[PDB]
Amino acid sequence: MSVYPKALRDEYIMSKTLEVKLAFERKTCKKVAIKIISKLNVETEIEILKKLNHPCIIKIKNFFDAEDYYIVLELMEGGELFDKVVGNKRLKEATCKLYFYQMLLAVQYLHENGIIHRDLKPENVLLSSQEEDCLIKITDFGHSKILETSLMRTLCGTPTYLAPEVLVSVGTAGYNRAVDCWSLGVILFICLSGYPPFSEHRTQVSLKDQITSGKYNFIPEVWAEVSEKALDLVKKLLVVDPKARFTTEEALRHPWLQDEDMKRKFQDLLSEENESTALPQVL
Ligand SMILES: C/C(=N\O)c1ccc(O)cc1O
Repeated sequence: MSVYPKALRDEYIMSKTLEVKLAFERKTCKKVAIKIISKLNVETEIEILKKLNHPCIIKIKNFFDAEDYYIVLELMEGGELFDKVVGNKRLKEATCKLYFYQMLLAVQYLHENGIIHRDLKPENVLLSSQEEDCLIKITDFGHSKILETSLMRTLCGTPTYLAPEVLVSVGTAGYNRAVDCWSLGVILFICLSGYPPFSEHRTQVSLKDQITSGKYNFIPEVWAEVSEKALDLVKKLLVVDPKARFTTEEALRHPWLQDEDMKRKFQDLLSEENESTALPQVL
C-alpha cells in the first residue's frame, strides 16, 4: 500500500472510510473527517473555505500538503443527502423544506460573498445526524468560482476595436450565480418526488434537449402527494432564462418557505449545536 504523512499522524489517529476517512484529533479525542485528494486548485478551495463562516457551509479544521492533499473537516454523522433520495426514496415535504431552507441560506451567503459553488448535488449536501430533523452543510468547493471582471475594464475604453460578441455578452454578464439556483431546483425536484426531472430513462428526447427546453418529466401520480406551493417554487427555479430564474432571495420570500414551525425547528437545531461552544456574555 502506502503510509499517511508524519505531520498528519502527529495530530490524528486515522480510522475507517467515510476519498473521506474518520479520524480522531489526538488533542481532544474528538471525531473528525479527513478528505484525501490525489496529487494546486485545492489551495483556492482551502482559501475559500477558510474565509467562509456559515452554519450551513462545511468548515475546514486543518490542512496537510504532502504526497497527496489531506483536508481535515467537521464530521457529519448523517452522511450524504444522496443516501436519503437514492433508488426512488423520497423525503416527507416538511423534511424537504427544512433541508432546502438551509441550502438556500448557505447559497445566499455564498452569493453575498461573491462565491458560486457550481457543483450543487445531493452528494455535496451533508447531514449533521442520523435524525430526520438535523442541520445540513454544503461541501465540495472544488468547482467553485470567485465572482472587477475583464469585461468592466474592457467597457471602460472606446469600443472602436471591440468585437460584437463582447458587446452582446453585456446583456447576460453577472448572472453566473444563477447556475446554483438551477441546481437547487433539481435537488428540490428530486427530494420532493424521489425522481430526477431530466434523465435518459424511458424517453426519446436527449438529456441536453430536455434541459435547454426546460421540459422536465412531470409524473402526476408522484406529485399529487406534494403541495402546489412546493411545485410552484420548483417551476420558478427550473426557468431556462437565467435572468428570469428565481434568485436565493426570491426563493427565500416564496410562500412555501413562509413556515414559522420549520424556521423555529432550524433555530432550535442551531442553538443545540452552539450549546457546547457558547461563552458567557455581557448582560
Ligand atoms: C466532511 C465530509 N465531506 O466533506 C464527509 C464526507 C462523508 C461523510 O459521510 C461525512 C462527512 O463529514
